[PDB]
Amino acid sequence: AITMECITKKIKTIFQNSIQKCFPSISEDAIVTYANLKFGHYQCNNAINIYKKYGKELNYENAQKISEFIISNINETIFEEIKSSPQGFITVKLSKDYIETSLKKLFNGEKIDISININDIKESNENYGNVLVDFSSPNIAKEMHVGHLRSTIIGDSICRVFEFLKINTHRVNHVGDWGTQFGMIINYIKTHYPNFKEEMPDLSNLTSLYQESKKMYKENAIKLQNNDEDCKFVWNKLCESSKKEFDKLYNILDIKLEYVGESFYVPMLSTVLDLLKESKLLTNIGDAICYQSENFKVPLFLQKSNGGYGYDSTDVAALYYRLTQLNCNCVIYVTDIGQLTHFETIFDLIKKTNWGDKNAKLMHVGFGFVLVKLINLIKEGTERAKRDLLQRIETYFENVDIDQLSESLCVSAIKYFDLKQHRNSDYKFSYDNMLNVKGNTGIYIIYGYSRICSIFRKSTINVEDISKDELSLTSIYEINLGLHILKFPDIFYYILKNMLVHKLAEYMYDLTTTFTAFYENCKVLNNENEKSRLLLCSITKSLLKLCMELLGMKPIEKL
Repeated sequence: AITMECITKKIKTIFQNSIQKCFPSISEDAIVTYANLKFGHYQCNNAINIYKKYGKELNYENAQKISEFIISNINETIFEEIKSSPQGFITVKLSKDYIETSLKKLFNGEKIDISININDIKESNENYGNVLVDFSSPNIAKEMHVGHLRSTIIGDSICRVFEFLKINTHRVNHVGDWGTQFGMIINYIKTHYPNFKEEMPDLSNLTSLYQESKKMYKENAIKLQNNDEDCKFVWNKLCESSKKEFDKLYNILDIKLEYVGESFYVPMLSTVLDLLKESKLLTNIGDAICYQSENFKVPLFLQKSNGGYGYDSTDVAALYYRLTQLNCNCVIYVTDIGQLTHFETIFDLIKKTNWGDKNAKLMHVGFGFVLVKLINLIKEGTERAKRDLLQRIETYFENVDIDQLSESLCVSAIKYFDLKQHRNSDYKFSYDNMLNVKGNTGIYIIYGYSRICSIFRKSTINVEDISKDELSLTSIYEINLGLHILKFPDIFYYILKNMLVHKLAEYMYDLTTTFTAFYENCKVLNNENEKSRLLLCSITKSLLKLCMELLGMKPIEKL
């Protein structure tokens, strides 16, 4: 129940206090990064900026002297080493004892419990009481595409991150269930199936009938907007069918989220517009009522020339709802990078209202293009993974469902290969690249995990007979593994700030290689520190499992 310290913030504070002591009347926020591992663990560069700003003034000959003054005002036993540099940055190494003691905190009684209090990775002014993540966003009667998939994967990872941090997290799918098409389609369904109400036609081929309707050809749309019994009946049937189709995909991915479509906001739109009209933030462009930001050229269109609802009214209403009715403290929109401006323009409007928490953190999480049915794409992947797997086995598994295992491997692989990319970057969808057991792949990560479990299956010692105090980091590799493990909170600290989850994938990858370096170099020692090594293996396993799960992967123990 004792939670990991955030080391970057700890060290940042130590340097901040030394800087303040050195230069009492200075405004200089300490910044802490990682050092080159060959030379240190962490690093602070503020002496360089202090020298550039005030250097000639305070009669210092160079930046290094400033860094030496800063060092002279630091007194910490947790630093094994602290050193300046000719450029003037400062590097530190954590002591063996700090790392060992910190690692020993990871044991709740006798089992490993990795936990992180969000209070320790944020500023105390920052509130994460209620977080909402808006992601996936398919459209009824349209095929889900690879962009939807990416949004689904990213969004689910972010949610899992907040759920790990024990945050009240709203998983919200803003489905397009109130669009243009519903007229056309609804026409066809009764221009071709009169007995619609008593017996509905086949909805198994909705995406086809969709164009069909587009080809053949509007009273039905306005009649739907006026809550006619039959049109609503048909609409509801369409939405239900498409949602079943979407749900097959979602639970193949093991991702749950709540349908809250455009339709959901329709009965409050006039209220929202009324509010905006009373706020006097809107203007007239043509016969339309819009919001013109000072900071963005393209206005939000909120009311049309007809008097009908503008195509930007739904997004504004949804944020109104999330802020005032769900009391959201953070709202995250996971979408194509090209919608960025749009959402920034929305945030700019919402910040000018009195709606909900004025300090609400509004975030756009953009993603690039991936360069056709999702479920068959994944089943193709499954076939490939199974092929590679059986081919590997060729050189007990008769008691394993190879199909489920293959699908798990594929799904995990897809998720990792996507999340390891910078979200804002485009990338090449390739089964060859993503299923390569040798590459930087989800498959690789998985086999690393199963190897680490294999160690515990094959050892003659019960890991649960070992007390935490066996732990002794005697090699540079055990030190390095310990360090990397204790860096885990830094990942969350930065994710909360920029939502770049590839940093987590990276972290995870590094965990595996660091671990490997441990193994390869300690595998030839005698039994004297064996128990401590096993303990390190146990912690590493726990952490790898957790990392995998946070990214939506499923650890497999035996392979």
